[PDB]
Amino acid sequence: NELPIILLSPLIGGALAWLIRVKGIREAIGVVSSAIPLYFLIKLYPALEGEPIRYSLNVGGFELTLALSHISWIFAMIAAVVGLSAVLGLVSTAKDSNEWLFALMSLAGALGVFLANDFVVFFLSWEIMTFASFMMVFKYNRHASLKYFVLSIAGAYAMLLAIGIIYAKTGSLSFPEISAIFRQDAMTETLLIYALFLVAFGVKAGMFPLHVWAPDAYSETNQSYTAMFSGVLSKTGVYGFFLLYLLMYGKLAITLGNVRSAPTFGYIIAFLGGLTIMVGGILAALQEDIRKLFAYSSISQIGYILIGLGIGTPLGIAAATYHAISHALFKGLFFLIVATIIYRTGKTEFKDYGGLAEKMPITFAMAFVAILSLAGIPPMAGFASKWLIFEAVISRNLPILGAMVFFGSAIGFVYLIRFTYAVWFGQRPSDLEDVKDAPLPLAIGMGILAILNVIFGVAPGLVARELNKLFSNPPIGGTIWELDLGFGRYNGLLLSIWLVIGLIIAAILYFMGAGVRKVPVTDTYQSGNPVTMEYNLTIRRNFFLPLKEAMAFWLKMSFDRLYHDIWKAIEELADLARSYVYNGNIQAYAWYLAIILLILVAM
Amino acid sequence: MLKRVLAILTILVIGYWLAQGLADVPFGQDKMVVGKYYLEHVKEETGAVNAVTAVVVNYRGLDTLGEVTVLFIASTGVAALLWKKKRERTAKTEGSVVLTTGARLLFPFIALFGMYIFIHGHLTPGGGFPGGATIATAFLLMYLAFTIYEIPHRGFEVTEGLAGMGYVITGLIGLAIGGYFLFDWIWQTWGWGHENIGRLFSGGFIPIIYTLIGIKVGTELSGIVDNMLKEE
Amino acid sequence: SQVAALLIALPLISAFFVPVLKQIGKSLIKPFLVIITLLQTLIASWAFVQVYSTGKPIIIYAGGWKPPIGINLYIGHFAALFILVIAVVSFLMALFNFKAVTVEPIDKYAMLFLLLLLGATGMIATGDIFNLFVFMEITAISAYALTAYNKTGEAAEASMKYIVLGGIGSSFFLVGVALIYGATGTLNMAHLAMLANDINPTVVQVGLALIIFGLAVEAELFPLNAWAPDAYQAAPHPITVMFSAFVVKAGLYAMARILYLFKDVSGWSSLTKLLIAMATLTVVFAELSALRQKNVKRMIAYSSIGQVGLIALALSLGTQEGVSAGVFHMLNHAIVKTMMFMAIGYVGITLGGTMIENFEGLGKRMPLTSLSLTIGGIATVGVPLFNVFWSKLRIILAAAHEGNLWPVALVLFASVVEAVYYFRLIHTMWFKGKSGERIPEGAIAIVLLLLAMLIIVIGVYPTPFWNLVTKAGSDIVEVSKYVANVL
Repeated sequence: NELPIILLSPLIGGALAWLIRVKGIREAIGVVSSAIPLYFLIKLYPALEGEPIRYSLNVGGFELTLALSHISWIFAMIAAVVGLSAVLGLVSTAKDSNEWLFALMSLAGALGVFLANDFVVFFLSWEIMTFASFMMVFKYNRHASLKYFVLSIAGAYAMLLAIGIIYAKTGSLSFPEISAIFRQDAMTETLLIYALFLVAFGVKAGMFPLHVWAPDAYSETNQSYTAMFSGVLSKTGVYGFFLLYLLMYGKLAITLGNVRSAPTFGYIIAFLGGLTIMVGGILAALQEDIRKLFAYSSISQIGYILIGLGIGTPLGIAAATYHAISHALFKGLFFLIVATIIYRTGKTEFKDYGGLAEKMPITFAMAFVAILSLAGIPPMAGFASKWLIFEAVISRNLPILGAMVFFGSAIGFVYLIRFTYAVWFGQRPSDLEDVKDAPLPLAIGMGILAILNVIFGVAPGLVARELNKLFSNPPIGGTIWELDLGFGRYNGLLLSIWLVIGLIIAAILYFMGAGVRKVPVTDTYQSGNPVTMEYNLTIRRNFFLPLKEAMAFWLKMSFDRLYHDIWKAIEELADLARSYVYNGNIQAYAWYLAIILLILVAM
Repeated sequence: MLKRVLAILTILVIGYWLAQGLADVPFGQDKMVVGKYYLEHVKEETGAVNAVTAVVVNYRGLDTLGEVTVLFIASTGVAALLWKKKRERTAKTEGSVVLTTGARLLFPFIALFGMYIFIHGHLTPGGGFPGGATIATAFLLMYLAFTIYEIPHRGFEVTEGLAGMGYVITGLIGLAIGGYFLFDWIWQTWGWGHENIGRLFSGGFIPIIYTLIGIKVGTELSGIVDNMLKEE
Repeated sequence: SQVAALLIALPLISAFFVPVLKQIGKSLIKPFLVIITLLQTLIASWAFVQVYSTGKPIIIYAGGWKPPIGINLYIGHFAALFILVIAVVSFLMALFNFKAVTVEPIDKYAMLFLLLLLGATGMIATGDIFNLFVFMEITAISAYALTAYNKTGEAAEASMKYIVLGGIGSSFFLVGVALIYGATGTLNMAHLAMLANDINPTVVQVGLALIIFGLAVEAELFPLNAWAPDAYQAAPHPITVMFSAFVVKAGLYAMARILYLFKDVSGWSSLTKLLIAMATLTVVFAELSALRQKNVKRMIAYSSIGQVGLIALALSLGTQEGVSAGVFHMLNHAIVKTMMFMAIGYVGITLGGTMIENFEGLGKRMPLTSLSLTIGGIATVGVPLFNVFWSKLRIILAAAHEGNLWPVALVLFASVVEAVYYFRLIHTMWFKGKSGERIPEGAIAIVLLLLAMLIIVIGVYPTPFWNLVTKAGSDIVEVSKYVANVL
């Protein structure tokens, strides 16, 4: 009826934008093919309070019970808006017609995992999503692409192994009733299920054992595509771990005794998440590239969600989903703004551009919202999200884990200062005089994500009251403006207006005239000396050499080296089994036949 | 010494496994659970008092058909594996003259006798295949005692396919009623049928199918040795 | 009705009429093959719509002798489907080989091809264990003669190891037939399965083990396979399809037929626990020996063995939820491996050879034939909403209730490795080209692509085709409704 149309609509949008390459209409009717799921989700938003919406479509003999819960709609709503804000910025920066076939197939994977209430719709949509993202990044630098594909197929297919075991041991396949039978045995084969499920969703997260696809797949690609590659294609790991909590929480806590007030499987996933925020922030520093810096950013904020959705059965999910919405909502804007600055200008490396914030002030202001949306700024959603994650830590006391996530907020602050310095301030080189402003279709996505950010940050609020009620009976007594925690408040009305009053009183002490004469940049301090235009005065080379030389022992042990070692070992074993078993010796195959006949003797 | 002795060990355990697996019966009587029906209903259901010629062409009727399929595929396989458009003999190195004249006069003595084998699958054992193979032997005697003896190929494999067609046209005109139904002794289709039951009026349907299959397998191996005795 | 018994007789009469017209000229030799396999699709479609009309198979009799004393062709719900798909694949081969194999004496190649089609409709219609052996030897000597038909040294030896291995396997198979007959005394599988529960527990074990053994050698699992990624590498390009599409499926079905004909005896459980292990040992070795592979025909030859090994994985595990889904792989992998050896064949006949150095650069140089190899290589790992994705999901879910998590983590390991050697191939043909030579090839630009649109429709609509294999699993799942639909 009204539910399956939104799952075929980005698939049909990927389908339709392959034949229609006759005119300039592959942009227009192609982008509104992915713009109807917002109109269909908000049309079915008031029917969530009514008894739930489902559908079966028995296809392939399976069940495929799609159903939309109170929180799966929330992830699907950010799926629609982030997948929109990239795709109307994707009407440029394509230079081909073979883009819309996969970037719209990925959004139908994204709406599929979120609207997955069975499993045979879950793994199908997950595999479609993995393929579409791979084939998007499968245009250049094959070695970067195939590494992501092998890892994410290993995650998808280890999930197929785990679903094989949980379909064997129970007998039934249906995902709504399989939580009931885990309640039935809630009162030695299940420590494998959790660990294999964690590896199955450590491939689409920033988990420190397995995150090596991130500095390559979030690296070189269509950059306007990438706003959904972190904004919805990394939320699928978050929704995977949350679906694991919807499957069992108590059955995994009895077989695994708690190390502290936090459960030990939640402690393990949150400890790997805290290591993730550490390594993601630290590797975001010494990463001279415009997108390889942002790969570590995108997996830095995943560990926040996997710390909040680790420890704590009340308010832990209720704070981690909040940061999930917040982080994906602004990181869509960050990848949009980095796609704009990589399209309007030329090359990629930091030693190409600097001081490019006056030729495009729409870009500068829109990502000044996003700079405020990161690392904690009280009018914006960044501070609300980080504060909720820090609120979930102190309840069910954890001192060792609170340090690394707080260090993660510091190192989240640090790299953004590294980004906005040698890309946006300083002098400009003399090859950026041939540049223009931001185009309109990326700017609509920038404005959409900015107004959604400012209604997200100054008042949580609407989404907090949405995820509070009808799901895990209220931990927070929130209202339209305050948040009303059990022991904190976090107002948003009388925290932003004291900023804008404090900025007025700060402007009173500045806006006083008395000569505000502008000066050029090429004439500057330089220890009281003449400085010409051909002096590289803004620093653009690694920016963090004492930071690299402080932990010069910790960076000698990478994981990029180990996985290439283990794959080269498998690949040379592939050359080994080729020459051993498969000989030209006919009598070798006769001996193989005599050996297996001897096994048939042995019975 | 490692390979031979180790093979003797494994092949001794294979033979011991088969010999322990051969503990069914020490050559006893109790074997026919369906095989008694083949014997007690062979004198009145086909016509051939022979046991084996009625079971393999009438009862297991699609098994001499797979057999001639296998022999024809051996002919066309060796002919496809050896094809040079020249096809000359080796050096021909004559050697004797009581051999050429020896296989000269002896060539119709086997040609008379090989036909006698496949026409008689009624009181004599065998069938079409020993007679066809010794017709090929007579072809080999004239082929290994002369300096050329190239039977003309254009006009040789025509009758081989014609004889295989003659088998299958008895299956296809046998499809005028039912699966096989013999077309020859149970209904007066082209001639009579079931005169007595001896070697008279040729029993039922089994002799003419053996003339045709014996003609097919007669030109079978002769073609194989023909295109394998051809150098550049 | 026995009017549909022309699945064997019509290829037979046409293969005995083609050396009759080989001296009548040169023109109507190769066009004699296309009209007959079109008639083969017609006589297959008759049986296909007659089998799925009712719930009863056609007990094609071997004359006026009711089974078990005669031969019965139990053309079940399985058999009409597979005779149909081999008819349509052979008709796709006959309209391919008309202008792609004329280098060598096609004067006698047509009868060799059509006798392989005879062994096809004989092997997946057989009721007698004798007829099972005889039709398998027809297919075997067909393959002996036709993988050797290039005469180039490397292709001459490519048959040799197969002829000596298929000779030793057919030898062992006749010993196993002699032992099963040695206990029972009967041959027809209708009268065999009702009898083989208390014949002898120590005689049926060696006979069944050697029958499964000798029927496995002509097919492929682990020991008796390495002739096959020597046969696909060195053969005429159309028969590489008809071997990789068909001959693996008949062997794997007739192995999994007769294995589910004795599902009551002791020692059978260890036999299927061996067959699981050897099938898992062949999804790993075959689909990992293609990783450092240079010749691209070999790079697909190893892939076709690894797809049939996971067919063996679910064809002998349990009884259901995967045998009826194991057939869902056999009627599906034949189509996608028809696509593979079309594109490799068209490259090897247009450019020349199958080395990567003369395979590199087909994005702009070749037309959408390269897109057919693309959309085929996508569908072996089964990534999008495609058909091998549906089927491999059905097989991995089949390995749950019995033989779990070790015979999963090797077949499902291989699809991680098979993910590597396809996108090391699709990358070096689409995004490495640097060569704009147009080289028009619009004779298969539609026909392979209508085949390529046949895997896009089953990819979105499996439930019009998955309902077939539910009623087509009923020939292998059980014995009682099989036997009672014979006697």
